[PDB]
Order: sequence, then C-alpha cells, then structure tokens
Amino acid sequence: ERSKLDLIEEVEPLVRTLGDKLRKSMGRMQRELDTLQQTYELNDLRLKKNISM
Amino acid sequence: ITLEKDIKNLKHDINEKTQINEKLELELSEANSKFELSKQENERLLVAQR
Amino acid sequence: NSSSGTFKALSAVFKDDPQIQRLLYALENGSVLMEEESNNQRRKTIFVEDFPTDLILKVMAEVTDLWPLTEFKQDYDQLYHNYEQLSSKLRFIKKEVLLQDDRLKTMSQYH
Amino acid sequence: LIKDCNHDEAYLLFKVNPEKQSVSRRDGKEGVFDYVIKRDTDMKRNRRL
Repeated sequence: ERSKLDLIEEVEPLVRTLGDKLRKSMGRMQRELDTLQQTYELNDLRLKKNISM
Repeated sequence: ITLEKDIKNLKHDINEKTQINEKLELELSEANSKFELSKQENERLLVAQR
Repeated sequence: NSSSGTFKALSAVFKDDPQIQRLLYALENGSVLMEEESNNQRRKTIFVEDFPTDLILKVMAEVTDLWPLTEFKQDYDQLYHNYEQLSSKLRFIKKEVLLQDDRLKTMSQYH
Repeated sequence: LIKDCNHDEAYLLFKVNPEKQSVSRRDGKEGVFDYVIKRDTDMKRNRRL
C-alpha cells in the first residue's frame, strides 16, 4: 500500500505534471513544425523562381 | 524567546520571498512561452506576407 | 535530502553526468540554478525546456522502466510514437531544410 | 492473515529474482523487506565473526 500511495500521490502528480509539460512541448514542436514548413515554402518558391529567371 | 521570534519572523520573510521567487519563476517560464508563441505567430504572419 | 524516493532512485541509477542530474533537479523544482561556465562565474536559472527533448524522453522512458504498469507503458508508447512521428518528421524536415537553405544560398550566389 | 496478490500488480510493483527467489521494489527503494533481510544477514555475518 505504501508503493501504491507513492504511485498515486508521488508518481501520479509527477506523471500528470510531466504530461502537461510534454503536451506543452508537443505544442512547441508542432509550432516549430509549421514554422519550418513555412520556411520550406519560402526556400522552395525562391529556388523555383530564381531558376525560372 | 526574542531570538526564536526573530527566527520565526525571518522564516515568514523567507516564505514570503520564496512565494515572490516562485511567482517570478512562473512569470519567467510564462515569458519564455509567450516569447516563443508570439515570435512564431509574428513569423507566421510575416512569412505569409513574404 | 528532501527529494522523494522517485527522483532519488532516478538520480542514483542515472550516471553522474551533470547534464542529466541538472535536468532531474530542474524537473524537481521547475528550473536548475546552474553555475555559469564563463569566467564571470555566477548562478543562473535554466528551464526544463532548455534541456534537449531527447534527454527528457530518456528520463521518462527510465521512469516507465522503473514503473512499467500498463497505463504508464501505454502512455510512454503513445508519447514515443508521437515523438518519432511528429518531432522526427520535423527532424528530417530540419536537416533537409538546412540542406535546402544551403541550396538557396548556393542559388543566391548563382543568381 | 494472508491475502493472495494480483500477479499483474505484484509483478509491476515488485522485481522478482528467481535465482535467489527474492522480492524487491522495482524503484529500488528500501522497505521493511530490505531492513529485515539486511538485519538478519548482518546478524549472521557478525556471528560468523
């Protein structure tokens, strides 16, 4: 029961806090993702245009 | 007894300044998150314009 | 000394690498008051997110190793799948976008 | 006096060593098990002295 109490009042709050932090980090990296995609579109258009003329 | 009262009052001051520091650290993490979100949003807008 | 047995066990089983230990300390109280490596030595706070995502993933993987219960194991499986899907897709995106921005630079020298 | 454990819960909570047939917490935290067994072994060794 002491191990269970660690799981639900020590490991459980730790894992919930890790869950919120990792979900905020997932949001962080999908914003890194779409900003890197937007730079991708920038370089792709710049390359295609400059090669075009 | 006076020194014990001083220790208690200074521990209360320690707790108050620790609450202030916790608020400051929460505001610093919030500032980091707000910087990231705001600069990426501005990057999105500016890149759409580009 | 006041840390719970969870972080104590995690630190003990982890190597004495300062990076991982400082990550654990920051996780225990939000941020790490690390000592500046510059000649102007001073204490500065560093957030958990400043640590690389891979180290945090390894920490939580170790946590699931020491607590392998089915809900935790499934949560780690889902989060690691999201890791290797989203962040790793972003990782090929990042490496190939450094390469393709180098292509842009070569183009800009070209025309 | 003696209740059988859920084998799933016991296995997840406890590392089992069949070579010595011992039981420990997976996190390695010392419980009454470690205290009792360590005390017994220390008495055995002090007797060996």
